[PDB]
Amino acid sequence: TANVSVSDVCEDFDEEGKSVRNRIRKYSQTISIRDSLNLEPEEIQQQARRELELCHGRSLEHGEDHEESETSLASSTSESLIFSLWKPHRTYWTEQQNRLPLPLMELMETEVLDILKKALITYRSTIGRNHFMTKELQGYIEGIRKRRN
Amino acid sequence: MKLTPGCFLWYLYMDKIYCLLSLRNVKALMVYFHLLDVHHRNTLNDVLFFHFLQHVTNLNKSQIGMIFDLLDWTAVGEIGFDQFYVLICILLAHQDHLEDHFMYRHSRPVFELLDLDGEMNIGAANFQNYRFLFNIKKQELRDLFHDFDITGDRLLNYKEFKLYTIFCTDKSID
Amino acid sequence: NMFVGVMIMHTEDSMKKFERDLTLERNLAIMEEKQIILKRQQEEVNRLMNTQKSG
Repeated sequence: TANVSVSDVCEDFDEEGKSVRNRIRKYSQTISIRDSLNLEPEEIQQQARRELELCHGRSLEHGEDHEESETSLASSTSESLIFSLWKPHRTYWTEQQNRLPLPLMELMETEVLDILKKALITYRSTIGRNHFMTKELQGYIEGIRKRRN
Repeated sequence: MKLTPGCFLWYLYMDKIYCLLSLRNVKALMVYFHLLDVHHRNTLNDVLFFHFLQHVTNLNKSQIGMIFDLLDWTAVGEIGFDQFYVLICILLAHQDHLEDHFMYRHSRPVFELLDLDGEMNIGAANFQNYRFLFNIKKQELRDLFHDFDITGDRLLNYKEFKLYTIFCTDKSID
Repeated sequence: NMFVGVMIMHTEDSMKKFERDLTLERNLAIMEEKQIILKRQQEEVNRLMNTQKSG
């Protein structure tokens, strides 16, 4: 549940001008073909990376942005980061296409607000600098924030 | 406003000084600072700063304490949101090879970060703190200090530091 | 007193020139290393300009 608008999540966020909706549809078709052919997850990830590289690698004479995108995708860490960014956005757009918004989102927001209020109270009120309960609560809050981020 | 005009101008300066301006890096830093600051009083405790450092960069406790002491020039026992943002921008994924050149470029003054005393002079303790913050060989640091100390007084002026930084940047570019 | 004074600044004038010569040698080495650095930088600049001209 990304809780985002479809028109804002599929508004051609790519700088190369490629259609995000068309790319997501092609990725879904490839995923369906792989699921029908019983493809392994590593092969599926390699095929998705190849499809993203082909989408970025249009005719090189039609602008130098495609060449820069291909040079970035030729690496490992940058290409993996770009693929991870494209896949979560594609999943969010696909979920927002049919019907994304639903219950328990307000429950998660209320839980986040309650956690923030409790953390604010604990940080504001600290009678003991050598106390154990306040230190444990602060450490748990820091760990939860680090895990969420 | 787009998260205050001062921070907007700082982001513009960072974009003009760096090849890549990233995407919502300042927003992510602000979100992390808000998560760390439980009370949301525009400040963070030393324990919270050390916890964030251990979670992200996995630095040592002594190194985290030294970094917090160097960053908190007010000596009030807390680190502000602007101080946390400045520290995050100074780090800027220091494991990368280009991060060394980014740190050599440093900031607009590019002297007060190294000069903890603030008397326009960087001492041996400041050099050791810089070598702890950014990994460098002790022999290389001693050779650089000897090259910088032209007068032999073991003191670095602002103009001398700027000239050394310019020479290092030219050598790295060439 | 004459023996101690004669010896005191006979050794003073002996080591003064020695320390001056050692510092002069160090300064000559520093000037030579700066000259080598400058020639290396000029060679790098000329090579970069030649490559840019030929490219």
